[PDB]
Amino acid sequence: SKRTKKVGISGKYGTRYGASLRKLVKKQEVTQHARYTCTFCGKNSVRRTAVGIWSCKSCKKTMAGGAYTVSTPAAAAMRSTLRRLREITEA
Amino acid sequence: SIGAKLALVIKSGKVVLGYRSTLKALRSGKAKLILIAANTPPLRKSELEYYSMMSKTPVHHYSGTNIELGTACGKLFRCSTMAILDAGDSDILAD
Amino acid sequence: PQEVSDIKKFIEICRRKDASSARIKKNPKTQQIKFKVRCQRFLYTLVLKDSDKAEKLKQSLPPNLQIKDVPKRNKR
Amino acid sequence: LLTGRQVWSVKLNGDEAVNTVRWRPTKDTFILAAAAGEDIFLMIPTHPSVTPALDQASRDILNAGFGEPPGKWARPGTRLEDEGVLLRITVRSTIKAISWHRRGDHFATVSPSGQRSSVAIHTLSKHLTQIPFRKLNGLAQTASFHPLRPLFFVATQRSIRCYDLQKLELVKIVQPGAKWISSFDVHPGGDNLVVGSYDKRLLWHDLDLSNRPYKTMRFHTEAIRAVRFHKGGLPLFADASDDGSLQIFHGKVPNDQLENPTIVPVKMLKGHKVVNKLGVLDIDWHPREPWCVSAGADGTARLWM
Amino acid sequence: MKFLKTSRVCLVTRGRYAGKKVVIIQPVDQGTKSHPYGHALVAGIERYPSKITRRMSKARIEKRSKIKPFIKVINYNHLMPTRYTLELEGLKAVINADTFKEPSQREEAKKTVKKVLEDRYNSGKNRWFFTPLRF
Amino acid sequence: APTRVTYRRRNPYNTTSNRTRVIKTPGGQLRVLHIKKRGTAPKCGDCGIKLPGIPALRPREYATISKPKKTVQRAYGGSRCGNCVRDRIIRAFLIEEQKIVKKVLKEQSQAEKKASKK
RNA sequence: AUGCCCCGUGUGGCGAAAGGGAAGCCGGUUAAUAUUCCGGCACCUGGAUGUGGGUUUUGCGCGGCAACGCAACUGAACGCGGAGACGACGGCGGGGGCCCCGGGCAGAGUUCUCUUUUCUUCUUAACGGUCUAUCACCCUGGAAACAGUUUGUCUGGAG
Ligand SMILES: [Zn+2]
Ligand SMILES: [Zn+2]
Repeated sequence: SKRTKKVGISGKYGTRYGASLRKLVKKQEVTQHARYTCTFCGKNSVRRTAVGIWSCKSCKKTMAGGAYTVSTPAAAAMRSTLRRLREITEA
Repeated sequence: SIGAKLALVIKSGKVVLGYRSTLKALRSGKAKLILIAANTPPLRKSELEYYSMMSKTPVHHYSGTNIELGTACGKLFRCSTMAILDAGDSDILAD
Repeated sequence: PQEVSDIKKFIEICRRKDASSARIKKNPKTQQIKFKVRCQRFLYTLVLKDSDKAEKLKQSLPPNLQIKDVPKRNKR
Repeated sequence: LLTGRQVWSVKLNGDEAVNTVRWRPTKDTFILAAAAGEDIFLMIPTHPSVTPALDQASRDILNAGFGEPPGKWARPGTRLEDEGVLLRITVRSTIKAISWHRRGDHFATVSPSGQRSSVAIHTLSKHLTQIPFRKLNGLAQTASFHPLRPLFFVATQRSIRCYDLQKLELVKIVQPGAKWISSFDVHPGGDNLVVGSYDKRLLWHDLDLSNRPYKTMRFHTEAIRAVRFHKGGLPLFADASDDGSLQIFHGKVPNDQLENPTIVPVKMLKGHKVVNKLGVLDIDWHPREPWCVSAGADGTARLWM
Repeated sequence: MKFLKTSRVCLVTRGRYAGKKVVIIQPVDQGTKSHPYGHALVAGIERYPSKITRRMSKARIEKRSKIKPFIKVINYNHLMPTRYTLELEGLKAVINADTFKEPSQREEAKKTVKKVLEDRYNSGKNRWFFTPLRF
Repeated sequence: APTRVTYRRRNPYNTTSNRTRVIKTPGGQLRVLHIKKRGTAPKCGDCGIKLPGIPALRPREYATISKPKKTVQRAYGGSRCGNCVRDRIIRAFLIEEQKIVKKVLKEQSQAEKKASKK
């Protein structure tokens, strides 16, 4: 039973702040309130503690991540690039 | 290849899934192969490698996580490590 | 306040030099007798049923220690 | 007793050892209780004292109540029924101690490592086994009934807990100084205890006096295994240790029970052989005579007179 | 193969003797009615000998050389087996289940364990066994 | 009957040190009774779990009770829990064993290098 | 032990009768004070020094697989940790007190008529002993025909 056609989590803001700003805050709010799978224990229990901080309730590990997502695409691209320059430097 | 070997092992041979049953198999000495997932905690990984060195059983380091190891075993739950006690029709030991 | 369950330990408590006072309280509705001894730190209460043991304990107590019966009204 | 003739024998549970044997205190039954492993065997031995009337009375008292739960009362195997064993009671763990009530309607069993079910009370007429006290502080070693009042003593390694059975309550805690209480026995008057320990210390407790031992004594080099009072008016009690020797004690309790009891060592009984660091394991007294029978780790029982 | 055999050295990870080094006197893989799991009967060092120095006097040397032993029935799950092995001929069958039942027998066994371990230590082998684990 | 009560100390504010509970006296009156704060259990120094076996008291009340009431008979007892002590023991053993193995392999490589140089 | 050695971390004070904080309750008493006086019954902190216990003739206690238990349980420098010590809001559960209903004893009021009636007292402190109290943790065991389970969907081969 879908209760709102389009606003979703932004329905708490009512008719205020403008449609575009409610739609803009909706993306970050969904991705910051979602649960993630831990890369250390494999359970779906990683949630945000503060801005940039992501903690797992099962294995008690705390990670430094993005503001509203657990990881940033720029950081993932850096991880790949850093690996490739690591084999370039070592070899 | 390793996934097909595990599928044949589940179909024909005998396994135990999990850390405590794997430890009991290593203590009994009837373990033929020990599979350890990539994201297993390093302390548990070092302990299982030490146990396998004492019992002279081979260790395969599965590149996937515990979710992917459970999916490879055909289970709907996670599995960090497992012990194959009987190969059945598969050739997973001959490697 | 501490409870003593047994008459002999009550007797050496009364024999101790710390034993300041001693009194006998009779509860007829409950059919029991309490022997109380006040010492330096604690008041010790021994609860006995209606028997010859209470009256026999009364002479079995030390005679230097004053033993008093509790009246019906505690007057100030 | 006097001849040493073996008039009866039966192998109860095969490999399982028989930890405890106790006669029923009533003269009118001639019923023997034995503990082998986790099982209680109630039996009527084939003895010259047994008449057909006595055997019939014993049989109907044993099986009157016929006409996982704690305790499983059942008939034994056919060979055991032919030998004379008529009841088997199964409990959770291995039984070490049996105690009989003086009326003969109840017997208690102590089974260490039975956890909450360590001490069990069995009512023979009701065929009913119950656990009255679930949590006892520590691992239970021995149990006994008070000779004159509805009280129950449970000996743990450290303490002896005295319980009132009617209210099912804890009325007293007795504190011997022992690390490990080996055994204990209660005077027929009911106000005194002897506690023997693996710490080679024998302890006389006067229940009216204190929760700590009135007398502390050490007459053996090795650990004390059994202590036993004489029943029937003789002021004697015996102590059995792992050095293979008995110590006989004169212990007199005054009747006015406000004068302290008198304990004097009277005899050392020797000649029993020690094998594998174990000596005398159990001791019993004659009902009316100053005679004692001691059990042995060497495989012989000895009667001293 | 089986590594939890007699003379295998293990580390206790649970209980009062957690962190102590023990040697397996008897492995019971199938279990017992009292202990229905794979367990072992071990003898270990509760108090290790103190470190001694070339400058120490002889009397101080035997003073700081005593070993306090213990004997235990221990679950396999509470043991950490080691690649080390302790071949002692004086430790053969010094304990069993009846020994752990009988309190005089266990204190008699501890004297034998103390004497044999102190003799081996003074002989000078198995320094890993006679040193404590730092954790 | 009078069911309303007053404070018994001169602090009139509902602060965290002004906690009370209601009693009824043998004189039949309802009264307040000023109570202290609830003590809390000691926590493990590694995982932060509550340590079993130790009372939850205010900090100065631990000076009045005896030592076996404040400890567990184990290494790190009263500071670390059994699981954390077990992980400490296993990790210590495994890491020193791997140090021995790496030292042996380094000696083998050094011997091979010396043989190649000579 | 006519000197030598060790260590680094700095720098003192004031600043809250609502923050942090060692420990007291009941009854009575005055014209007027009372957790302060009286009576009874307790507690905390600091100090000195005995007795009884514990340990020890092989110096530094024993038990339980374990979680841990036991009246004690050698412990200097140097280190590690815990408590003090922590937001707001929402529903759920446990406890105390208050409110409510019934019976009984005693007393009071109503009573032309009715009303086995309406109302009042029926209480139990600090401090101790003992038995209990959700989470959490330990042992066995190995779960798909997935299960357990909350008002609220979390937990489980990392058991
Ligand atoms: Zn995680
Ligand atoms: Zn921890």
